[PDB]
Amino acid sequence: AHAASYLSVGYFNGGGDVTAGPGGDINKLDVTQITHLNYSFGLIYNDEKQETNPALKDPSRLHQIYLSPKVMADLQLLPVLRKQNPELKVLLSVGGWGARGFSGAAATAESRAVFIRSVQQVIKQYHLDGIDLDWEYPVNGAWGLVESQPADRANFTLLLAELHKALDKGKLLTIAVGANVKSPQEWVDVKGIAPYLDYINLMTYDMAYGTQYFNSNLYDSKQWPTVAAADRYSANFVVDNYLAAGLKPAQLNLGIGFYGRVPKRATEPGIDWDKADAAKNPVTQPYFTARETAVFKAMGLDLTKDSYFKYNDIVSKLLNDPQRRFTAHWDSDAQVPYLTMKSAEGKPLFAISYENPRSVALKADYIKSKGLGGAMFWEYGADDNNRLAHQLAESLGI
Ligand SMILES: CC(=O)N[C@@H]1[C@@H](O)[C@H](O)[C@@H](CO)O[C@H]1O
Repeated sequence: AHAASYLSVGYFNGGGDVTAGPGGDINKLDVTQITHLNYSFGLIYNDEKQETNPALKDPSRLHQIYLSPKVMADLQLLPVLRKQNPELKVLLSVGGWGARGFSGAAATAESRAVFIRSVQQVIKQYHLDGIDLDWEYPVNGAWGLVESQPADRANFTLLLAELHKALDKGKLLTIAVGANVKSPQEWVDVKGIAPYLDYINLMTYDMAYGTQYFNSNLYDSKQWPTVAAADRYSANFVVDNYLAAGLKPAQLNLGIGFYGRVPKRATEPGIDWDKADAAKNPVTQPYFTARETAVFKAMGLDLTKDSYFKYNDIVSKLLNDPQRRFTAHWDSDAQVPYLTMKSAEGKPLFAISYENPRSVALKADYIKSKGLGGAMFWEYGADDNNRLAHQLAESLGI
């Protein structure tokens, strides 16, 4: 008798991000194409000894949220964005890759209460519709990138319960969660936290690591297979792993990457840790030479440091490379595009996978058939004239 109604939740890197670099121009976003904007990022004042941002080390503000000058300035624009789209909801996302402070903020009644008061204060001062927590990651700490402890799982749940209690009726509380199968298994009590959250944003991307070629494939590739089992990921695999853990699909948004990654397999040996003497018997080897790495370096991507390539830069620099060095392809099983570059020997070398309008629309179709609540994407500043967001809006009937 009636139609479904899907979210499209766009993260926007306004303040700067560890992996994605300096913040974008908020004025370039077409906010009519999204249901929700997660302005990223608020950071957390913290006492982690390895924190290298001196502002966050201010002990008088421990456990509070820090908003940089750009963040403050960008948030002053919300009245203009809301006139542009009076349906739009705007949240602040706190955290992000490499962001410290969650483990300590979560750790005691007193720390949780300071954090929650700071969340309430920020919501009221900037008139936000809610808060998104992007803790990467409870328990695991992204393998030591931020502080962590096993009490993180239970503490997160408590933080979220207390936060849900404190938040005005009508305000949104959401989180982003990782792709890794240990996230729902071990790091985050997804069933326990489900009742406190309006929706959950699945980071179904950043898969182009270890022995895997694709960054955000929907299903596994067969033409370009991942070799080590522990690296074998797809957006669908991740979704299924969260579903097995007891979440209802309508509470989930499928995260979509408006970017690509050069897989680490191109430049670093791929280790299968289930093998005998794993570090000396890599199961994949690097297929880029100085010739391929120099091309990326010349484009401002230093592959010894980062593999991140914005969609708009994929378009302008790779697809539209004047020297025609990159050839576009479609992986039929993974349901995403990828590029190859020609080796000196004449062989296609897998350079990068990403998302284009076709693949975004296929992920939308998957959202509709799997019965997910919507899409989320990282991140709006990387779109090309708002085309991928527009696609999503069209495909989801936003
Ligand atoms: C190096 C680091 O701090 N973080 C992780 C890595 O350890 C992880 O195993 C991989 C997923 O396969 O994702 C990176 O973004």
